[PDB]
Amino acid sequence: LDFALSLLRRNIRQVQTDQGHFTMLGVRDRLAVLPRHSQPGKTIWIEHKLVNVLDAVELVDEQGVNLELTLITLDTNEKFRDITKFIPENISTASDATLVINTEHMPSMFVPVGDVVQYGFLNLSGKPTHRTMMYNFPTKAGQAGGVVTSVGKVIGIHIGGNGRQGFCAGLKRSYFASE
Amino acid sequence: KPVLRTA
Repeated sequence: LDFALSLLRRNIRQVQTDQGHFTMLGVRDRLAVLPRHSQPGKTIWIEHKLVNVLDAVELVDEQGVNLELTLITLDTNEKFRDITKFIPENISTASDATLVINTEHMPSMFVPVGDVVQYGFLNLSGKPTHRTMMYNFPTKAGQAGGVVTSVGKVIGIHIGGNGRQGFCAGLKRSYFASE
Repeated sequence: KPVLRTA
């Protein structure tokens, strides 16, 4: 649908780190976000272009537990369209969510994941994570960083899956407030 | 080591 397509065009970029291929969401200005396990370095390949990462901060919850979200500042020639207003104030569930994926290997894809329900605790590959949500869809490898959306709202970042189920880190507006 | 932030 319209919102999704626009989001892909204006905000979602194919990326590559030493950990592999990832989908990346640009939020505003030169601020972007990745799944923590992508482990961005001093630099990253964005659309086949070697870009400098200026800042990299990993998000943890009130008790210091991993949220699986890394916020990076980019050395870039342009600014991302500002979508903070499409991100809810509170981590929000959803009904018929589209998972937007875009890596060099899985380009410009819209995956129908169904209902997104509140999960919470998640053992992601041996690393404890909080503030996760879940969808019943056979999610596969290479989809991490994928953007979960529904009716104009950007609500989560795909971080992993167990074969029958997919999991995303929830998105709150507060994660992205100015600098 | 990573720079952290409580959110």
